[PDB]
Amino acid sequence: DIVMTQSPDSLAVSLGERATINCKSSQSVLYSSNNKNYLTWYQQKPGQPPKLLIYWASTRESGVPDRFSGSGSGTDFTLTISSLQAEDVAVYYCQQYDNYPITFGQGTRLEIKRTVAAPSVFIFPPSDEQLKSGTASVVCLLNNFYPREAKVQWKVDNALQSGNSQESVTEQDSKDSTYSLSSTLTLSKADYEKHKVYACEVTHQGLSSPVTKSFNRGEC
Amino acid sequence: VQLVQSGAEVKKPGSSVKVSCKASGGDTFSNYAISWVRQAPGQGFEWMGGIIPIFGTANYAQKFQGRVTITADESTSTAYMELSSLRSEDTAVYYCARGPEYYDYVWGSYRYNYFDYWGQGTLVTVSSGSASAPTLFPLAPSSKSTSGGTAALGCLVKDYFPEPVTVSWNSGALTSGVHTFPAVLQSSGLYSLSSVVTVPSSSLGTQTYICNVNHKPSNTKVDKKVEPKSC
Repeated sequence: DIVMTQSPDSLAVSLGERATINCKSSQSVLYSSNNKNYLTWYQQKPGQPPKLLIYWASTRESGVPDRFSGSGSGTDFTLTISSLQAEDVAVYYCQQYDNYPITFGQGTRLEIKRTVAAPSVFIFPPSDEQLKSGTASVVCLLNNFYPREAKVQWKVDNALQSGNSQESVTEQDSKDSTYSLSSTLTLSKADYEKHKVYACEVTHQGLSSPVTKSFNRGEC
Repeated sequence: VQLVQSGAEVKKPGSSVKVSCKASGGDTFSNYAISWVRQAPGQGFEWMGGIIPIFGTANYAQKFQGRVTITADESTSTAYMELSSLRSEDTAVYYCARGPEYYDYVWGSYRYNYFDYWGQGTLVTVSSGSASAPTLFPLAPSSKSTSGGTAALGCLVKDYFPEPVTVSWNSGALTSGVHTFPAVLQSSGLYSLSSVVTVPSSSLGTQTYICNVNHKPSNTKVDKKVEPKSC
């Protein structure tokens, strides 16, 4: 079977600049009968199915912007996106259909660069409904920041927490090229009610010093 | 051209699943091929097979041959992929995809090529765990979630199994500023995620905000109102 290998696995490119993704096949995917490379490119956004961009290595599908171009022959192929736009954030895949089984490359994620954006930081105490059930989830939201690196630390009565929080980050947003992050601290009801001050401390390139959001259990 | 698949399911190891894909505007069932491709969570793609509906002939990847059947019903423009003796490793989003055919002058046959339309996908989870509905808890807007003229509020979507959930706000009327985070599988064997939205803080006393969650694997839908904190 033909192994499809993409390079790089991820890249970050500035808007209006060129993005180049490579795909190499373990053997030739040139079909002699019509002298076409049976090589296709797809774009996939999160939660969405793949969308066809290019087939026969270099023919654009109708509706696809002309900033997308494919080139290569035989075993070495390239997808070039010129004048990159925000809506081009996605994972790109190559696929061959010369040989059965049809096979795909492993994807290349494309992200975009932008200026630093500090997070807006928000905190949510657990609901009384959840506490009644025996557990407290405390949520610290870091909204719309860039770059993706951030430090997030929980303090409970000023004690740094370890091993009891969970961080989830969104994929980069097309509308403003930012990320958002949720940090959820999980405590039993009994531990939640032993302490009063709940704080999440966020450090980020866009913050001139770390930001703390906190609340006092029980207070307005 | 539209390809609509059946919903997400949990299946026990050793069982079989049948996924459907209905095409609507047929040109598709008369002149095209329909393939099935799967994508394990967090990974790439594996072709399982395809069929050319007007001929009834179907090819399959070696690794599925014997265990997979692809059929197509021209009177309902619906194609199906049945996969049997399910194993953990069969957990994936299964896609149907349409594409044109070319003729191979050496084989003397029509063959599959590129896919031009994909369906939305069907997440099939193979697990001995039972499905479980989510519980929705509010992330109430308050002084600690407001800045300038903006407030954040949200929905904690807790303790469900397996993936996926769909989360909407106000029956899909509210889409701007929404972030639904990727679920994390908890030590308990259950998933949780939050969904949040930023809105004008001036709206909080007058606009209702409801979190709508659909969990197809447990056949549950939940709606929860999220109201501002009141002291």
